[PDB]
Amino acid sequence: EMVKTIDTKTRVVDVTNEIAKKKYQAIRDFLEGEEFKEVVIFGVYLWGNYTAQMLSKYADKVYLVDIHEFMKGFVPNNNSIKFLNLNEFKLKFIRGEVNPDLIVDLTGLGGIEPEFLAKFNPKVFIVEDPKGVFDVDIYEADNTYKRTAPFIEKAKVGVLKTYRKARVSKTSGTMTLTIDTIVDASREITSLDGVLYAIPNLRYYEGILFHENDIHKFLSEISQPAITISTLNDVLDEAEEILSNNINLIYSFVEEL
Amino acid sequence: EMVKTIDTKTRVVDVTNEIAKKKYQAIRDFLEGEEFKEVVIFGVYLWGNYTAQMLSKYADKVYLVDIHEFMKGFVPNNNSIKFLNLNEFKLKFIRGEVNPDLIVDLTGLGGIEPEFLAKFNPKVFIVEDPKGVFDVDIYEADNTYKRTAPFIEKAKVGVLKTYRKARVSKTSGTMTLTIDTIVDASREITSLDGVLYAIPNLRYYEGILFHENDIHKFLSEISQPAITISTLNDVLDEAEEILSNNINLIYSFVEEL
Ligand SMILES: C[S@@+](CC[C@H](N)C(=O)[O-])C[C@H]1O[C@@H](n2cnc3c(N)ncnc32)[C@H](O)[C@@H]1O
Ligand SMILES: C[S@@+](CC[C@H](N)C(=O)[O-])C[C@H]1O[C@@H](n2cnc3c(N)ncnc32)[C@H](O)[C@@H]1O
Repeated sequence: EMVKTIDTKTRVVDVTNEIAKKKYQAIRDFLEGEEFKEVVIFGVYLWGNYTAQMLSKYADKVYLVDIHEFMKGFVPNNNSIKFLNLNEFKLKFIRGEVNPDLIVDLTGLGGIEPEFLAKFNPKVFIVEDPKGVFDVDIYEADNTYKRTAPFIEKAKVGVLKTYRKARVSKTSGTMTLTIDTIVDASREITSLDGVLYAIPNLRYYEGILFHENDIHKFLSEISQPAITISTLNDVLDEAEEILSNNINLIYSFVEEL
Repeated sequence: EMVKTIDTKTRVVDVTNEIAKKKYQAIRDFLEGEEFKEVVIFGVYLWGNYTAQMLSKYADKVYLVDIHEFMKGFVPNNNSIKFLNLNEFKLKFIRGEVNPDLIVDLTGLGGIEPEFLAKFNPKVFIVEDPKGVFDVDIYEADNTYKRTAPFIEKAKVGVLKTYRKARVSKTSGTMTLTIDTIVDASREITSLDGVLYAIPNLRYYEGILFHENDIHKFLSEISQPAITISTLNDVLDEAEEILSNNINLIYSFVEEL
């Protein structure tokens, strides 16, 4: 065998997990261990469940809310965490059964409405900025700072921003950042001695999830090795190093307003 | 909704076809319309069949030879081309039933042996140089000019070289160039206004072929749209233009020895 085949040990989901950890780490630095009575998180995809699981140790009650009911499949069936679809959450709110002191909005572009958010009175409000590199259309579609507006000078307000250092990503979306990370890594790996080519093992996940509601297929596909390499040399370690370096190019922080 | 999903009309196979056409055009310019009694082409993947069908108009007999029998699946039922595995071809040689005046070697790295080639006496010999940008391991593994050595100054000898302008590719392989073209295109498409991300729809085709022998799955996978785009705006025309521009970076020519 002169030509070999090497799959990275790092999977697509490992990349998404690492990015999710950086994002929550930014939140943890922002909150500084403050405890809450009731947390509401909007948006399960893609790192809403992780956020809920982590904040649950600092909160008596945690609600994870999504406009799509099928997203419940991503929420395991026991913990301080309660999943609700948006309509269920609105109903309980009207009944005065929820009154969160921490609200986290992860819905991004075309997500939750400022009008709805304005009905609440949290101690702390965090919204994830979906924007990435400068882009006229994306900037126009974004209304992040209209979501923060009702809480300014009334609550502790933070805007979560995630970017790639000296690299281009169009959004701060976990999967988008994952895609760009893996694609970039495949290009750098290609340059390694003896490598013939490197394939980024990505699929169109939002068609699978939001148009077929097939979570298990989604989970199966992201469990694939991030990159498959055709090479004359064992470059596995070097490939893992490139993936790790690209992951660490990702920088997440919370801007306080 | 706000976010759209757009597939390119160009499929993966369309890219490979374009590259195959550029490669053959270089061969056709080299051959200058010379006609032959018997053509032997080594290596069907990925553009051996196309070469065979085109040369069939200029030859009384065309043999397409591969070390792998399952490669026969790439040779359609509606042509004059004759497939032989290497052992069958060798057997015909021993019986004195083959004596090609044109030999085309497309096997690339670790391919056909110079010793075996030296057994023949063609009028014209063409070898595809598998190399791309300089790579110490690939350069060492290549023995293109030891394959030409027995035919120098006795026959018309050409070395087919295929490269990417202002880009790095490690080999001249049709699929390799296809992979690099589509990945590069997806990155450039990503930069367009309103585009959120772009996925290159590539698979690990050599696992499907050499280790599942599933040509139908391969053909099915390459018939997929080259790139899937998540975007706020309809950028289909611009995406096809970018894909076309990247394809046109590929340049093929035959160096006469
Ligand atoms: C586009 S994803 C955002 C991804 C996330 N910001 C990240 O970086 O990984 C939006 C998620 O929030 C949910 N969502 C969208 N609109 C919502 C709304 N109005 N209220 C609650 N959830 C919503 C969607 O179902 C989807 O799961
Ligand atoms: C790596 S591919 C070459 C791809 C081609 N040069 C291109 O650019 O598309 C090699 C092909 O030649 C065949 N092959 C490899 N060794 C061979 C040999 N010794 N004799 C005949 N065919 C061979 C393989 O089955 C495979 O189909």
